[PDB]
Amino acid sequence: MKIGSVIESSPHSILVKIDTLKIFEKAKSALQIGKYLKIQEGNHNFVLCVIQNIKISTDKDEDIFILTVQPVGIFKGEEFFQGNSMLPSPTEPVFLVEDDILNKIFSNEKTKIFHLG
Amino acid sequence: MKIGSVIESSPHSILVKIDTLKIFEKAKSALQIGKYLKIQEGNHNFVLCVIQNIKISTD
Amino acid sequence: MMSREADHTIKGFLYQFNKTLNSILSSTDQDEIQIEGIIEDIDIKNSNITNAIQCKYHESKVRHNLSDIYKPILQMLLHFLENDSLNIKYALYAYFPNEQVGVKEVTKSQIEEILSSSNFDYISKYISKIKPPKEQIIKELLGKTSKTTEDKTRIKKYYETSKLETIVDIDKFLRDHFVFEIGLSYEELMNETKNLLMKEGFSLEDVKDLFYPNSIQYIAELSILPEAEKRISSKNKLIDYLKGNKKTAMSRWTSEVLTRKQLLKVRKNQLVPSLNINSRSRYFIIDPDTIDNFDDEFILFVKDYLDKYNSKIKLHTETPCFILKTDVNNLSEYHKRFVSRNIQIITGYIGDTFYFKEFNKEPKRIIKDNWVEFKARISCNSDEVIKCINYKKCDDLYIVGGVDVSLLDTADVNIENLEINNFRELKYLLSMLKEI
Amino acid sequence: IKLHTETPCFILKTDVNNLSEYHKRFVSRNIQIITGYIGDTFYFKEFNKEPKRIIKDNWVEF
Repeated sequence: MKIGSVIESSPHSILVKIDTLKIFEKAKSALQIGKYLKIQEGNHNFVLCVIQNIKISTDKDEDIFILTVQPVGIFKGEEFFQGNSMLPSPTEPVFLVEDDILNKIFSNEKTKIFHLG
Repeated sequence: MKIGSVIESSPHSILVKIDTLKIFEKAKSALQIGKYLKIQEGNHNFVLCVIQNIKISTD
Repeated sequence: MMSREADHTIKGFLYQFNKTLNSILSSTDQDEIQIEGIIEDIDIKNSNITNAIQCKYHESKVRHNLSDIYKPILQMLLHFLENDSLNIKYALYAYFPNEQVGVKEVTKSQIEEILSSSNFDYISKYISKIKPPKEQIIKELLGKTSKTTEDKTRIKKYYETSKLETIVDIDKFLRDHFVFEIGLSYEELMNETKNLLMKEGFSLEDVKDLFYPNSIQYIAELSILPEAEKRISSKNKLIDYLKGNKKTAMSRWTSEVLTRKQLLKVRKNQLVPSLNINSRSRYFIIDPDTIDNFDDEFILFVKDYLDKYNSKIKLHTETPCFILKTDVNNLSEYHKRFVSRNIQIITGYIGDTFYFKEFNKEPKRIIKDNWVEFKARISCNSDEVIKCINYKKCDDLYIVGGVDVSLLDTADVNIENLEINNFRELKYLLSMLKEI
Repeated sequence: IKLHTETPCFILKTDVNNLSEYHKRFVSRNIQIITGYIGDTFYFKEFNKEPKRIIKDNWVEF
């Protein structure tokens, strides 16, 4: 679940760092380009992001595991609102994404649905 | 210093440093791209500026 | 079998609400109302009393069926038996789709034929007290804890046959201490109440959730003040605007279940904006014995508060503080119950001596680890701890139960009165519990 | 702070109340000590924890 913390935040990109080798190897499949992470913001809000870049480094004795993500919206309460104007503060955990949030994203109405995949 | 201080002024851009995490979190809604800011210029005058970039990191 | 006193209190509360809403509707200029005034308590020092009235009505009927207003009138007469000093202005309110609106023909005979009631419940409850029996056998039967069918039949026959008088001045009660007006049903008048309230700017749902309950409670609280001369009101439109400001000022203390589920709710969505900031100082003023099972659940509540609002090492830079209302002792047992659960707190007390410097210290933290010296401050309601609180003011102050907020400076402090019954309610109001 | 790394331990032939009085008196003089007693009950894990150090601020927990 918990994945890492944010290092650098900008309206264009957000940089997150992986805690340890163990955590990254446990959830390496979930950390690929195009998949989804959520970054907390405050105590109840979340900022969903999509991974753009991965860059893992062990030059000499320096373990670096940096992801570059891009916000796509904010999860206030139990509802989803699009936008990229929240900018989560540094040292803020990254929590992966559960199935409930993703299902709530693609909800819409109950009559105009169209299952495509 | 309600929000921050000026660290660099140039004819095209002015760089502003935020004081603390508490101030940024309190006024995070107002500090978005396109919003407006006041920079004191002397003792009576003010300079109205528009926010164009935000960069929040760890030193 | 629930006690009938609770049902009577519920009926009195319903009357208080409907009469308050009537006063609000009629609040145009110089009303000077005295809503309610009896809570079935001991002291009645200042009267400020309307009555303990009830509003009951069946589904639908042209006339008042039979034995309908017998319960309220019997209770009113029994209460009048111990009523004196200033006049108490009794009334009875009801709804009927097709009836005479106003005072009904109520002079003498109605009560004489109501007093001729022959119900076992009525006799056991109020008729016996109002009209004492003239037989020692009936007196003994009434006082028995258990009554049989034969005893009840003998009782009923005796009351129906024997003519029993009473010492209460009935005609005095009818001339002044009663009135019966057929009113309108305020369940269907909610829409009209909202429409009348929808005359200022306001909003659509703001009147429903924020303004109407606040007006109802503020008007209902006009008579609960100890001063009896505080009901002076004139130019009700001006006081309506003043209450308009007051509703935005307080924005809490809702009585009924309006828009609100479980036991308490709807105040949750108003606390969320403040409960979403990391670097905020939150002080809690809890009153134990107001919360059920406080001893066995305070520690778990503290743990669940700190694992949500004091988890981050760099963003959560403010230490919570829980000022309970107990003695200087009883803090050692809480400290022991926290140590056994691996939670670091500071009390500021070494035995019975308080230390100013030990309560105002900022916890030293190490960011490479996840270490903070202490995660909360828990002390009693003494004067020195209140002085410490005033020295280092908070951003939000939550009052749980009834605690004297005096001696606390409120320069830039948001007071948030939270009435609750258990810790599930408090968890749900602080957004650490999605459901009840 | 950087050289002296171990903490002394003074054990007295007294009662808990005198220990609390001595704790009061030490706290009055700004000396950080740990007794292992919360009221009357002793605690194993409190007594035998190593003090934390912040060499930059010249701080030792007790």
